Amino acid sequence: SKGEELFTGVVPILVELDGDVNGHKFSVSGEGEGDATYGKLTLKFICTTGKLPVPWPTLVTTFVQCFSRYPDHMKRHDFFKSAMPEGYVQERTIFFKDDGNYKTRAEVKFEGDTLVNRIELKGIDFKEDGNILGHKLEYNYNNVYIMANGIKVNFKIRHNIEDGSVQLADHYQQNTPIGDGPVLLPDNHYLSTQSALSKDPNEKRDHMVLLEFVTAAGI
Repeated sequence: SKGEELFTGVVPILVELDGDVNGHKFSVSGEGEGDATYGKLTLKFICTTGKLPVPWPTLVTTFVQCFSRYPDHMKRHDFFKSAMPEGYVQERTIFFKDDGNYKTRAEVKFEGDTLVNRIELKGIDFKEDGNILGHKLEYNYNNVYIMANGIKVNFKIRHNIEDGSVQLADHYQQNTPIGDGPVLLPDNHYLSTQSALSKDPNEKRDHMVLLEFVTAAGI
């Protein structure tokens, strides 16, 4: 694919999000780089408006699956890179069990040699004293199913609650190409991810450091 050659080396990434959750408005800027040869992402996000009004882990999936490692034998199934450089639209609803939902709209595309993820997030029906607005989620993280001029993606995330329980986040996702060029429509398969969240000990702003590795599988 067209797109694939754009990802054979290290690519700079920018993430810009504007959010409103139950009327709590916020913005986040992220920077880092991706190396799809290793399925590797390294990013730092900063809440530029002050304190983030939701837990950082709940925004990880919102904050560039074009950096997934597709094994050679699965190359023909990589939608994400095939849409580049003109990019794709990514929309989700994320349903937090017994709490509210996020709806997101994003565009991911190249701006010059940099891969950019621009997002608008809207959250409604959260509980004031629930796990999200009450900041009861641990600062940690624990398959992503893809089907077929775009893709549909579905998966569950389990966020750890500070009492030892879990807060389920059911994800429903759709992606479509922004340009006219042909894209690769995949056979059913999944992505296997692992994420690690940390803090920069010299950073005083509200922030998250994210290290992720993602590999496509299932074929």
